[PDB]
Amino acid sequence: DMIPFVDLKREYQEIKEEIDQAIQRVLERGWFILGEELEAFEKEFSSYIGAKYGIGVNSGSDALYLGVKALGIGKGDEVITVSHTFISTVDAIVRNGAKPVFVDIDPETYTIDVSQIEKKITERTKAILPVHLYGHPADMGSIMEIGEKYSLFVIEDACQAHGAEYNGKKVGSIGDIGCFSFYPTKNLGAYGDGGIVVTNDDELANKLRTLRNYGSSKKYYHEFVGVNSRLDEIQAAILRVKLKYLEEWNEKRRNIARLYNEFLESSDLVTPTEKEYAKHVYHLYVIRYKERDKLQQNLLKCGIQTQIHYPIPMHRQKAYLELEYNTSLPVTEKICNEILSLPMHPWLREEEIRRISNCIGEFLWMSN
Amino acid sequence: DMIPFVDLKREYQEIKEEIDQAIQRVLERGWFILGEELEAFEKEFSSYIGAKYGIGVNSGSDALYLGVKALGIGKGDEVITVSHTFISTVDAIVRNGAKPVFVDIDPETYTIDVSQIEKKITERTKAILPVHLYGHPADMGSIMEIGEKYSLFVIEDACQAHGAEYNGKKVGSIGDIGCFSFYPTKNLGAYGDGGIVVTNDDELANKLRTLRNYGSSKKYYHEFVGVNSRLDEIQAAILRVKLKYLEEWNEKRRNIARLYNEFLESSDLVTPTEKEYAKHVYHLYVIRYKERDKLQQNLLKCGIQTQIHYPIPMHRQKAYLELEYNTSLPVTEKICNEILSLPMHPWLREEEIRRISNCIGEFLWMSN
Ligand SMILES: [Ca+2]
Repeated sequence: DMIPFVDLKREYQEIKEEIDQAIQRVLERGWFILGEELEAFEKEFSSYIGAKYGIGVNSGSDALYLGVKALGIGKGDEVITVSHTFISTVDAIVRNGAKPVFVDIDPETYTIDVSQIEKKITERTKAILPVHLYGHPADMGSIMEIGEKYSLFVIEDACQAHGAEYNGKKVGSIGDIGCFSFYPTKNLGAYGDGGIVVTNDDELANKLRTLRNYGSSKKYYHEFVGVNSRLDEIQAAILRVKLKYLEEWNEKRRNIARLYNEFLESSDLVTPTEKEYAKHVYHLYVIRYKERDKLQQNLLKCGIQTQIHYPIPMHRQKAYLELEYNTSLPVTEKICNEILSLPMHPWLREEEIRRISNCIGEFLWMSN
Repeated sequence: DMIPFVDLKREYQEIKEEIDQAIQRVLERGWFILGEELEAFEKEFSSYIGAKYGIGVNSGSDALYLGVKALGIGKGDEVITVSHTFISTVDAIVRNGAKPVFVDIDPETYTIDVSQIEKKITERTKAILPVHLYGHPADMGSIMEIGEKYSLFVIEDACQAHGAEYNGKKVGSIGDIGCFSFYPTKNLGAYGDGGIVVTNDDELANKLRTLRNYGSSKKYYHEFVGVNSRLDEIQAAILRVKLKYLEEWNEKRRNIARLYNEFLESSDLVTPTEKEYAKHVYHLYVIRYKERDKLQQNLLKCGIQTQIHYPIPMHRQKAYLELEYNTSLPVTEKICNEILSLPMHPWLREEEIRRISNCIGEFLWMSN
């Protein structure tokens, strides 16, 4: 009777026969690492995004970390990014020995405020790392203008944005590299950890294939210090099945967002925006409210689970307090106190959306 | 007609029903990350080794890397280890900012020469990292005496040695931590990447669980810069099945080694040794021969696949030539030119070992 924030059981039941067939093929072949399923998924996913090359890795975290590393970013370099993002966006910078320089967000889109990027550029800047947060693209026209003018790499964190578009172009295909997660709750999810880097640069693609394979480019050789970060054959096989459903499942998410907007736009809750330049894929459906703690408790009393993405922004996290530059991010700090994520996934039932709307309506009545 | 180096298809067919049931349980549960299969596998595997705690991670490479990190080893520190080992043993040290200090091997066991450790200790030394190479234990009594005398951590690289014993104690249970790989060809192999750290220290176990989970100990917090390095529920479930067979499969490997020794000990090939203190589990069956490349070519003509573990020792790799590694390790340098790994896995037939023997005998005739 509780409405959980996610329920991956529903997905498996919808595609059980195709998933079981894919897994069985890999077990029968006895080839689990760096095989034909991974090569085919890399080709299929890169073709879907409109990039020449795909390089499957163990996680979105590693896609970002290895992408920063392959671009030669490290000690003495700066990367401009947001504080309003998941951990791994900033760890990708710090683990390479570079330093983040934070920019505030646009309060409408929850993405990097492109009017505040240029004032952060120094002689040490090497890249801009925009985040397509919640499934909405960052304003990539302004970001690419700045990257061209200042000769900076553009690294897209598309981990929440599989299939999102900026002026009709798939996010992840615009910057030098695009990074995605296949964590199981992502819009395209594996049944374990996974991720990918996409690029049009063959030399960068080759460097990423060496780095992910213990820093070995040919059998017996160790050209530089690398990692073990590979997308398993079994997960690649699962992802080839699910990729064929991704456009359908994103349309389901967008239809749920349309229904929530019908019930909530008129309400005191600030509903998420889709800009004219955007195709939003609603990895998360995020509202803002002055009393979001009171609203979260009331939704739970109605049997509805919610989450916050994320209540402590990265510039306030213990991991970074000593190493980070001094920064002022008033919009990020205010937003993180006001946001709440409502249930959002392709398998939410009619009985769920109207029930969530009715709970919010009754709450706002009793509050006013 | 070919005798391949490993046969993962034959493994799967032996335990297919149990494996398929384990995978189906995980898919039906819809819980893929940090679940009950991982918790149960960690308890089962740590109990098997004789350690209090198990921390499943994505790879042996990460078990070593995170183990070094959790012990506080980093910039300004030295770790004494071997050059005759896999890449990831040494990358674990360098990725943390510490410097490896190499010592030579014993030509009989291919493991660290314990008589050469003490002279390399400095004020910077924090640990010794012995490797239980090919499934034979290092001389752990000597290593633990040096660790006690000089107050050094001992980190066991047990990635090739699941179930091996040193004076009746399982390797991995002796040092401060034990690190294992579940790469598919290991004696206990997953169907994708996996690994584990074992330890008796509850504080170290807790730090490892934080580091592997994006450096997050509790929801919404990032206390430390960490990684995403987790053993997937599906792989934990598979490994719980295979762990019940590990002792039986290691006994099959030991019986194959006994048969190779009968055919080859009196031959010009140097056969592997088991010291009185050792239970060798033969992850690899490694011989020495003066013209091992010509032997490898002739075995391939007979349809027999062989491998070399490893022809370029770590002190001669490009990754660590670029830092000043003019280290002089004459045993390592000689045996890397002479070693060859013969087929070794639990499914080889006695008459396949006779075919391999016949090919070697005909080659030795034609060479002499
Ligand atoms: Ca993995």
